Amino acid sequence: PEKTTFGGLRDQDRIFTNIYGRHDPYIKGAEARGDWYMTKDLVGKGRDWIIDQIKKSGLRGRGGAGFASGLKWSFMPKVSDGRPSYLVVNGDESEPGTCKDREIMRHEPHKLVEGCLVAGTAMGARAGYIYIRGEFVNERKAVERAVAEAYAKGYLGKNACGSGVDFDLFVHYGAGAYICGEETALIESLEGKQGKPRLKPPFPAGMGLYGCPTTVTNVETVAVSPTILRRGPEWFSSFGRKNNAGTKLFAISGHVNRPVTVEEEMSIPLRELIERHAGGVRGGWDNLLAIIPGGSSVPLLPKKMCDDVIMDFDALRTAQSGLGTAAVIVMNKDTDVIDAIARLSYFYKHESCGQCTPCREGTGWLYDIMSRMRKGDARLEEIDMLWEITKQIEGHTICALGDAAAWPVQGLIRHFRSEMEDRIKNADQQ
Amino acid sequence: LPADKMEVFVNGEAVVVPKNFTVLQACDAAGVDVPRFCYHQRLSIAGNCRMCLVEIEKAPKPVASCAFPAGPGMKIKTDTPVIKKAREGVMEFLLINHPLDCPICDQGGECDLQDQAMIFGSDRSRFIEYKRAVADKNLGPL
Amino acid sequence: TNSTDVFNVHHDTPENNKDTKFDFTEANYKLVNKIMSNYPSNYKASAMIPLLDLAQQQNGGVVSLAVMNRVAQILEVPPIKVYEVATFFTMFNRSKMGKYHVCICGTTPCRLQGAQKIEEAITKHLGVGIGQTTADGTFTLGEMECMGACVNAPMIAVADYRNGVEGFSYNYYEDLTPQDAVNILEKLKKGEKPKLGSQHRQTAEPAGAVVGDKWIPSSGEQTLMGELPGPYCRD
Amino acid sequence: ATAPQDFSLAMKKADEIYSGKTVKAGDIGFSAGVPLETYNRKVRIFCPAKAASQSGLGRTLHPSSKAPQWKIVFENLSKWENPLMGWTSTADPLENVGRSTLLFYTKEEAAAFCAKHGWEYVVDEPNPRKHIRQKRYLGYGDNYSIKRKGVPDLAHLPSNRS
Amino acid sequence: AEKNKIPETVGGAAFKGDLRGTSAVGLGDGLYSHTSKWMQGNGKSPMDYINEVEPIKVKGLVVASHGSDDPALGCPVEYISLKGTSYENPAVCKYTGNRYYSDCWKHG
Amino acid sequence: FNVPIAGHGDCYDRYLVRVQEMRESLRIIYQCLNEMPDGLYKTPDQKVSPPSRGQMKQSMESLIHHFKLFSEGYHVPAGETYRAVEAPKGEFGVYLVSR
Amino acid sequence: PKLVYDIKYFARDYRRNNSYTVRSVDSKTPFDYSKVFGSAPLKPADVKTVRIPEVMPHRG
Amino acid sequence: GTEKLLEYKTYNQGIPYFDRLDYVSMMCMEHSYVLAIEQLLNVAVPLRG
Amino acid sequence: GEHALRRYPTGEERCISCKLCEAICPAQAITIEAEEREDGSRKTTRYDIDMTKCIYCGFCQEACPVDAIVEGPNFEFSTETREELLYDKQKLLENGDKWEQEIAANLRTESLYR
Ligand SMILES: Cc1cc2nc3c(=O)[nH]c(=O)nc-3n(C[C@H](O)[C@H](O)[C@H](O)COP(=O)(O)O)c2cc1C
Ligand code: SF4
Ligand code: SF4
Ligand code: SF4
Ligand code: SF4
Ligand code: FES
Ligand code: FES
Ligand SMILES: [Zn+2]
Repeated sequence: PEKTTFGGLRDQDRIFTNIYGRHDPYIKGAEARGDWYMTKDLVGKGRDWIIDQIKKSGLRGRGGAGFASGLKWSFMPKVSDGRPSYLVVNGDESEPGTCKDREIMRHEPHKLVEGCLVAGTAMGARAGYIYIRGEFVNERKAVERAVAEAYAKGYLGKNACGSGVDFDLFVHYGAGAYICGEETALIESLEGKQGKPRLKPPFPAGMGLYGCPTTVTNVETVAVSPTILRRGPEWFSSFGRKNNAGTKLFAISGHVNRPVTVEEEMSIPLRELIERHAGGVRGGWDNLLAIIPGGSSVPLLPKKMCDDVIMDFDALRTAQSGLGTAAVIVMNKDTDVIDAIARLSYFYKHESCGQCTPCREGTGWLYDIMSRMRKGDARLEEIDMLWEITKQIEGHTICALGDAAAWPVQGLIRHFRSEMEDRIKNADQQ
Repeated sequence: LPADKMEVFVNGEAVVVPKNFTVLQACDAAGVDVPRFCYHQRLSIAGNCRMCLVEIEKAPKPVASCAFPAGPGMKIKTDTPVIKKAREGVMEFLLINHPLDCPICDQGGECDLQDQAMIFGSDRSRFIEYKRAVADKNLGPL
Repeated sequence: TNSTDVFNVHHDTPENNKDTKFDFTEANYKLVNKIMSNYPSNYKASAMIPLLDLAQQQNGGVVSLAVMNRVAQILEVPPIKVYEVATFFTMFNRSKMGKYHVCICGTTPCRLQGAQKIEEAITKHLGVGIGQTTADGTFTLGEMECMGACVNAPMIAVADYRNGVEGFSYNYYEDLTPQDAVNILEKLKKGEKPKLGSQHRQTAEPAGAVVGDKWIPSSGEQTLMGELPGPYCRD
Repeated sequence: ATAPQDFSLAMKKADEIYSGKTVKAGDIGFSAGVPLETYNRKVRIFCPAKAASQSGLGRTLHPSSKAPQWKIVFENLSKWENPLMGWTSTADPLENVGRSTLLFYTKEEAAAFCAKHGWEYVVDEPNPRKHIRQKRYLGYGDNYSIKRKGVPDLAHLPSNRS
Repeated sequence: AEKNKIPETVGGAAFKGDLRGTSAVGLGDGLYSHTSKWMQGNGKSPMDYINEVEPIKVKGLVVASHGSDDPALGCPVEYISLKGTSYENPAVCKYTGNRYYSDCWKHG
Repeated sequence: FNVPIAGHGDCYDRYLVRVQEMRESLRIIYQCLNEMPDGLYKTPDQKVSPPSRGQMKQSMESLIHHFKLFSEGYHVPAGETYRAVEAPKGEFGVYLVSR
Repeated sequence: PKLVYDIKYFARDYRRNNSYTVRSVDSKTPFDYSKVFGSAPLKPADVKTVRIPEVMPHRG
Repeated sequence: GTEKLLEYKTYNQGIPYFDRLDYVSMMCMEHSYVLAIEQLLNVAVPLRG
Repeated sequence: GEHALRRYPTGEERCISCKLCEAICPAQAITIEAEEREDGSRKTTRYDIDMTKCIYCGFCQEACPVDAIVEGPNFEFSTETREELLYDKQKLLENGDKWEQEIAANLRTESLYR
């Protein structure tokens, strides 16, 4: 937590404690680990107190947005106009580099349920829905068992936890779509239609599920909120830098000696994280072509930038990338960056719902151009054309999947244009 | 501005419109004609084609006129060069997968796509890849 | 290399056509009622996806035209809505499906750690290819995107469509080298149930990585070792 | 609606500076020198409605439109088929002149032209076009309103059920 | 018979039972066939020519059709869907009338 | 090239002028032949000039432009102009009015 | 040709980008004859000439 | 009636009128017409043309 | 020279009744009316050219997108009555058949330039 240096989080400061499933993930272990401790008091203190404590903690939103959780929760209506309020937890964790949410769902189900209770009381939501990926059948079974147990002991329902508050929780599951993770597209999917995002000028706080005020929040934010109210906002604020306070779950994947999911305070150096928790890059730090810091949506960073880069939101924004999800992917010198970015382009071409013209057409265009560049078929001007097309897509789409499709290609153009030019010229030469 | 009527600025000119209009409705009231493909007066608003994009000083990125509610004191720019570039890009995306069926199309002289390509589009293409192909199905005698 | 469904329109088949009759069994109908109870009565269409999943599990893994028409009738909606939702999502299979549906993730984090060689070994040993059912009908091969198992990158997912709703399981096999994949598929052919989750390690602990065809066991720094902190309250 | 700010500026300014001397109705028709039976033909002064195929508003009377849109048209006369080649034959001298060239900015301009030449005319006003959306789908937000099926009934909640 | 029959399409580039778009040419003379209206002889019609040509097998689910062999000396480039096509029911190029079919969709 | 000039104004003077104009035109042709550049012969803009045939047969935008230029034609902005050329018989000019 | 892969007509659109400004002229304000004849040559040496334009405008 | 016929044709449809105005010198006659249309259209001719 | 409608090497007429050649005709010498053929093709039931109204500009050959209409290399086509100078679809197709090889060679040469 020291302002000069950040890293080396201790076990006493870790929110997610059975993340590795060495203990019983169900209610007996949850109670023995400190779950559902004094939820009666925290809920009874009123929605306003919870909102102010979350605001003071500085908890920004996990899941990619980074928007302050307290302000988003405070956008919820205070008094009913005849429309109930709903809490939907976005447990859809589709992202090519992110695996972190699955461990929370399968090994800490009760922290998530208790957090849903706390947040629904903070926002005055009568009912709650936990959206889960359809592929996560076993994780859904774990969450459903947690919900049933909480209902059995009276933690949920009317007079939940003994306080004069009423909250009902349901578990809903999709059928597989990356787009269904977006806030409006998730609402459309849960209503029963195609998971196509809704234009934002109507906002979900104003009009959401069944036309009623709703808030969509990630499992990780919902899970961390109750312990934030228990441990204290100052404790949560201490770890990170200014405006970037909390600890976050880092999922290291790719060419590392040990791929691990770990919890660490934000503003750790990326080199320190990779070397301590991941065991170092396969073949040493010297053997780095590039690292994708925040899952596939954000632009990649070359080794040189990865040397001094710090694992934070605003700093990665300064480094022309972003910490969407703490899903860091490491590539060796052996790796072909072109093929991986082409696979990401195919991913986005496959995951576009097709609603708006720019995404529906430009993502397939991007995939085709990247496929030709993967073999060297293209010309040297094709790179400039590719940059122009990425600029055409960005900002002109309904949701951010167009931006998430454009960004990796832009990062490839920006940092590894030399390798693309080499591949294009050599194929013509040979 | 009697009661329900508000004031909006379109290209620096004052237009008095009811509060319930959108940006596209006010632009029509101002005499400006916005390119549209999916918007229809008597149908539900969709917002998918993204050809109506205009500029609002408050908003960072271009918004769809058909589905954007107009606000008091809003300034609407339909001729900024960024809007022209966005129009050209949307037109390119519309035309990359369109079949080259103009001579055999019965919409040849009455096509919105051709007219807005001529007016709000570039004169040349950069697409060299395979276009999409669909198999037609019978919808009836008419 | 297209997947099971190549058509976004109804392809008439002797198995799948209008005359085919599908209805929920009484126990499955009770499950239908419990599924619907979660959503408001007036907004009943919210159950479309869970009902389609339940019908897929009952019908052996195929969402037929009769299945879609039955779901549309039960939800009191025009059938085109159910057609659209059954066509949009990936898990909904609208073509005949084998006993097992083996899916290999080909997204980037898996492709770095060797998803290509996993699929190549599986398609050699099985002998059919992606999107094609085995001649016996025991496995149908499919490629899907990231499955949420990126730390355990080389991975496959198998769905048990044999028993039905009572005996359907969607399991993940992780940290697998090609030989491990072949072993899992042979165990599945025998009917023996393999090791759930990753073969070499339990979950995403710091235990090692799959390099090439071998698992390199490296154990360095561990974090959650020791006594867990437990309950605490501010005073 | 603001201003064209082009050659049309000088066109309108030339219009407002100059004027025509008043003459009795029909006197100019004698000066024209055309057959006098031409003025026995009846005139319809109308503005074309929008084609249903296209959504452009240029042809309509809209503030966007800056071109003359009021036509003088004459009634349709006999047409037959050429016996040799099946071509459409006609004897009407005024078949296409009115549609092609007689364009006027305002209805009063066309009425003045007809009265000056002595043509009897009937003016047809276009059906008014008002760009007003219905209350059900007044805005994009109305698509996902509670109006679709009512406020969600909460009698399905486990607390209310139990 | 042809005087009271509904104009119909054989279905090579259309469907077996659809209406045929028809003008009123030849209606007075009593001609009701497309070729009869413009050809008065008893020779072989161009439709007879195009039917005689046989469908061509291609690989893939889409074929590029330029009409002629040289792209700039024929019809505009066209991309035809090969899905749901067989020898008996081939896909057709609208400009040229050439017929195509593929077995790739059947995983072959 | 040099202007041919005579002073009397009679028929003979104009005949001599016309012969010398033929010689000057030959000189101009020789200069054109030697300095003939390489490149485009028509304007690159395809909203006023037809696209080439291979280009229309390969590009959608070029087919649209070809169709709208060979059916409707280009729209000329409102204005008036008088452009004159030194025709062999004198000064030939067109006064074009566009609405 | 740099227009093959770089398409932007609005930057290269000269047809629709012409406009007409407006001024008002009055007889009260005297004409500036200093402009007309102050720059006029008084001797053969001071004569300045305008050369014939060699080519008409082209985009290249 | 050449001048009135021009009014019923499009600009490209009216070029042969100028060729036929003077059968001795065709090119010079059509040249003025194309120059006037180019001035109104603000079109720049390449050097080879 | 003399006009000629052309056929594909299979024997199918190249004309697709786009009607651009009739719209571009400065002299209004082309009258076209079409229909859907029984197979389903877009084909003309009438294509007649007035050769006493034609000015042989070649605009129709420029406007055709499929090279269906071409002005052939034949200038010996004088007639003794004006009725024989009103060509029709059958006559134009016969002229295309008669001069096919020469027209094809000329088009192959011309394709390089345009
Ligand atoms: C295409 C797309 C996919 C997304 N997928 C997810 C996802 O899988 N999980 C998630 O939490 N957010 C996802 N998001 C971000 C959503 O906006 C998310 O519901 C919201 O940011 C959650 O807010 P929070 O930060 O308070 O949790 C996605 C966004 C887009 C545009
Ligand atoms: S950007 Fe892509 S995913 Fe998002 S609404 Fe548009 S088409 Fe759908
Ligand atoms: S006429 Fe319009 S719809 Fe038809 S092919 Fe051409 S651009 Fe497409
Ligand atoms: S050559 Fe010219 S005048 Fe003759 S038919 Fe063709 S377009 Fe018409
Ligand atoms: S000859 Fe050519 S331009 Fe004329 S209708 Fe036939 S295809 Fe169209
Ligand atoms: S008209 Fe299509 S987005 Fe508005
Ligand atoms: S990339 Fe395969 S499970 Fe994440
Ligand atoms: Zn073809």
